[PDB]
Amino acid sequence: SKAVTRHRRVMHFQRQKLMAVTEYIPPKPAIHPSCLPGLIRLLRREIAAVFQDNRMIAVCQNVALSAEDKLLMRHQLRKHKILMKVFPNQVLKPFLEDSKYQNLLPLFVGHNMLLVSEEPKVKEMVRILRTVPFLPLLGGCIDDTILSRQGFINYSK
Amino acid sequence: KFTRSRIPEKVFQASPEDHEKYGGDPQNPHKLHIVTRIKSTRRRPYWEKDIIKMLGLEKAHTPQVHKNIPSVNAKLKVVKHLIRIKPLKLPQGLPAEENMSNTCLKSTGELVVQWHLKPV
Amino acid sequence: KPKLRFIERAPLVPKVRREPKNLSDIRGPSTEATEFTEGNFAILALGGGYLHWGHFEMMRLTINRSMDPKNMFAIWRVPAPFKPITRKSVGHRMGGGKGAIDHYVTPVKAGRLVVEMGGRCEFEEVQGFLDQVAHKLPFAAKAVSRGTLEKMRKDQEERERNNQNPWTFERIATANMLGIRKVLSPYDLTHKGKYWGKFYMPKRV
RNA sequence: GCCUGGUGAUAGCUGGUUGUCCAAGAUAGAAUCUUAGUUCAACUUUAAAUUUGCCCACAGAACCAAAUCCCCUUGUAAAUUUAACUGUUAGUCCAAAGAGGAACAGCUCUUUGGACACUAGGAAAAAACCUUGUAGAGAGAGUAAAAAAUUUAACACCCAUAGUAGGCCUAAAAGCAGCCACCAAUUAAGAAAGCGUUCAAGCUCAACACCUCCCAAACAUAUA
RNA sequence: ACCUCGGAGCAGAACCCAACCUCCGAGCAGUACAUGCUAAGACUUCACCAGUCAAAGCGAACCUCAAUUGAUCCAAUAACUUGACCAACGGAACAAGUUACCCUAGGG
Ligand SMILES: [Mg+2]
Ligand SMILES: [Mg+2]
Ligand SMILES: [Mg+2]
Ligand SMILES: [Mg+2]
Ligand SMILES: [Mg+2]
Ligand SMILES: [Mg+2]
Ligand SMILES: [Mg+2]
Ligand SMILES: [Mg+2]
Ligand SMILES: [Mg+2]
Repeated sequence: SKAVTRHRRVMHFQRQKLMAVTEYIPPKPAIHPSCLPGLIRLLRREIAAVFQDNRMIAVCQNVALSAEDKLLMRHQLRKHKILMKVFPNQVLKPFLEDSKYQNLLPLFVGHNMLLVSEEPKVKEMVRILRTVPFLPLLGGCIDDTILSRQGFINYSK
Repeated sequence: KFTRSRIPEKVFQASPEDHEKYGGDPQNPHKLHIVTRIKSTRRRPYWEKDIIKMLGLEKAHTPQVHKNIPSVNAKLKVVKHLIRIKPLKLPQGLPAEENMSNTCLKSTGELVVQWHLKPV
Repeated sequence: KPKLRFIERAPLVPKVRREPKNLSDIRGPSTEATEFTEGNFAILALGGGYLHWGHFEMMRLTINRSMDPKNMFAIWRVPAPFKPITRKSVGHRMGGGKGAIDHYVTPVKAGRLVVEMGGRCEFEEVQGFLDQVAHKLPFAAKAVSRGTLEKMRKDQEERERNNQNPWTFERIATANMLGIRKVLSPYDLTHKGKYWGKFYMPKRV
């Protein structure tokens, strides 16, 4: 058999013993190492500007709609100067403690959309929400005073 | 082709790590080697068979004294895979004519010039 | 011309003198064309072998199929088939000279780059059809970037510096430690035990 | 034809060659009607005479790799010459460098080195691999080589409007028959990466909101 | 298809190294007529045979090429010399086809 073959040629036995003795040994540490120890500021400036803007705020669980249905809700609230805002609560949890909202820290989680306002059409917004047997009103906060949904009935009325 | 193998000189240059490992001093080195054949000349080329005959190592496991001079070291470099080399260390002096008969080369590598058979 | 040009079966000028199959044109690390030259991606050979014409058509055909010429260009690194491999007539008895020239071949050693790629393309784009191509080759090959090439060479340096094994093949072979050049090649003093025949051992330090 | 004689024809071919014990002893070749053989050489053997042999260090050996030659020291004990003759040669295998062949062959041909045609131990058995050589007796001891190790492939849950059925070509080909730009709206979904339709409409993806009959038996735990 | 001789690779660096291995060639021509005579020392195709180189000397002037070839005996010649594709090229002085009728001694 030639020195170059098509199959891996069988080594001489001392060749093979050399190859086994001179194998690579990796280092072993005494302790395993794994067992040892722009858009963000766009949201901060934008939503922080929305904090100082609104006198009244409300919020819902606006995930339970269709696209054209959210277009209808977008137009029926476009009829007012109220604004709706889908934004991550991931950044909104440091937003509240920045804006000194300690009663609003247990408010903003899961799917939610802001209803920031200065003029309450929120009674008529409830009039739009009464025809759909879901999507409840989550509590707001006008001028560092919290609004329960009962408070939305009282203030909205 | 299988040929006679030159070995480069960097192989025979000790490092201070090796002076920490074995018991050697680069200044004031040893005079005499003890060489022992520990491997067969069978299945070895004829030149290695010859060098084993020149150094006087035909019988295995029998120590032989040599000089630590570059000629003898050249022959030892040819058959360094068949032999074992240790420095002949001498705790007491080299033996005088009084102590010539009563010697014994111990296993350690030392050659004691008074070999009683009593315990210390 | 951002495509693979046609590689002919045999050059225009023939080679009238027959050649001995010096298979040491497959053995060992390649010297020619190991690094990139105005390329970004290649098909590195992890082993040696012979390229036929049919291999060259597998690469030209199955690369120029799936290739954006406005985004990607490509260069042959391995030349045209120039080594005349002979075959004797089928079922004829031995002796009577050396057989007539059958077909030409290129030798490719290990560490050779075969086909360079270039242009406005990421590596993950070009992994696919260069892995298909790299599997259709006769030898073990691999699609390699520039950063992946220097990555695995730095890995080989890490292996050569990290190992807690006092005995390497280089220290044993070159010193002739266990009388072991009786079993080794004279090439094993320069291959350093990473090449056996035409193969390549990447895992072996 | 057969018989007797020549005739113990001749046979480079086959077969066979009878006490004991010890010793030394194996692989270049050149010619040849030659390759089933001989002759010379090489190697081998005995006897004799003498003086170096072997290993080798610097220096040194050509232009168009491994090494070798040469070689004082040194380590050794052989070498050359003289006399006299026989015998042996298609060696085989392994490692290496190659050639022919299919980078087949227990295939063919060279080179270097081993081993075998010489012992014993190991590798299942075992010419050629590894360990090991010089011979006897021992119901002592220390060692050498020396026991195959492995077992694999889960994967992001969502979520999708609008300029628009992007222009041109195309019966229309709309992100998806092709060219080109590939901007833009909300907070954000590509003038589109895969199904899909003549074309559509419908489905996913990125991104948004939560994140002939198997073949030792066996055995994972006690300090090398 | 070949049989002798030489060059190159194989066979990289002293010498040597095969193949019905890879490629080139040779079987002469030309010039000179001291291409006279002698002679230390050497090389050598792995033997022998053949081959090569050569200082000094006497005598005179003032070979190129790689191979370029053939033993002994016998002939021819007064002598000096000359004599083979003896190419199967170490050459028998001169001898073809075939045998399922073959035969014998052996080998696979
Ligand atoms: Mg007879
Ligand atoms: Mg005969
Ligand atoms: Mg004997
Ligand atoms: Mg003849
Ligand atoms: Mg014969
Ligand atoms: Mg000398
Ligand atoms: Mg000679
Ligand atoms: Mg003849
Ligand atoms: Mg002849």
